[PDB]
Amino acid sequence: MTLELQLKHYITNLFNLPKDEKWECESIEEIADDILPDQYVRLGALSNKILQTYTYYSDTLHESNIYPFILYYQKQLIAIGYIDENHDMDFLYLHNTIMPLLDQRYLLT
Amino acid sequence: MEFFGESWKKHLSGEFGKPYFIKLMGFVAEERKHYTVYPPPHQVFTWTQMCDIKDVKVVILGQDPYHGPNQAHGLCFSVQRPVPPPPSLENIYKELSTDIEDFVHPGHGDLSGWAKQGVLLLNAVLTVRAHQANSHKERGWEQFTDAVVSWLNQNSNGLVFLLWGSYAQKKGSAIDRKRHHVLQTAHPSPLSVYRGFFGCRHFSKTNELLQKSGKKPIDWKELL
Ligand SMILES: [Mg+2]
Ligand SMILES: [Mg+2]
Repeated sequence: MTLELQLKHYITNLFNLPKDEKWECESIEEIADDILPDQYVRLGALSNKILQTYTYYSDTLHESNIYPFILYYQKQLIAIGYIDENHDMDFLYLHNTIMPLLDQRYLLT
Repeated sequence: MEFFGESWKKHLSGEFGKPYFIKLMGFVAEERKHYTVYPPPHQVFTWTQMCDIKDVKVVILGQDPYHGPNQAHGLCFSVQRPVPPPPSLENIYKELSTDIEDFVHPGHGDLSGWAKQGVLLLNAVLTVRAHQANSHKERGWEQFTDAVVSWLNQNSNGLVFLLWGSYAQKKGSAIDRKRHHVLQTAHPSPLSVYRGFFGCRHFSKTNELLQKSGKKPIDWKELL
């Protein structure tokens, strides 16, 4: 079962969404500085690195203002998380290109 | 070049014969044997068909096309109905509805009505494998759309370029700011939108700069 699909399952549980609603993806390159909380972006680490970003959406995600995302550096997994109604990023995973800083991937089962 | 507007064909056909372009084409042709590729062939160049190359007044540089079924159709930030607008486009609609009097969310994400008016919606990469974001990155499209940007830089005056995100910003970092308007801010993606995009007022600024430049403004509402 793909990561994508596990994050969907967790998000549909956490937020009471439709289990089978089709999710789409938006994929955007951006420097990490423009994308990650201050405390996670540091020189020699993420700062000034281009990330590949995936942001998931559907009708009910739109309606709830929930935007799950997965972040990559090259092909290295950098983050799994969601943005919420208030625009707080919440993370189930975050890795700074050196080591994990946050690991709660176990919630994805 | 099939499905490629003739007014554009006229001025850009110098590329079709360069080795990178011939390779690019062969790549995408091979790709279409093994994979569904978006946009389907007739829509790879929708941006050359919605308006004449001389009617172009506003340029918005995008990245790659949306990579699911019935999404991309040849215009950056645009999806075909009934597919929901992407989160970037939802934020563009938000800024609009504060920026532009009586702008209503049009309930869809087809930006064809902007295109027809001479808003050029130009992705940097013009194809993608279905379900694989970035899969046609760095195979020639970037040079092709760089050329489109250069042709525009050199063959027009007073365009308004909207550069959202550092990527589009590097792509536009050679536009002559003496002859062209360049407005820059964060990418409207939910991930970066609060770093400049909300409150950029680019749609009204463009309209003021177009009016100022002796040209007719964009009807941003001519979606609905
Ligand atoms: Mg948080
Ligand atoms: Mg891309």
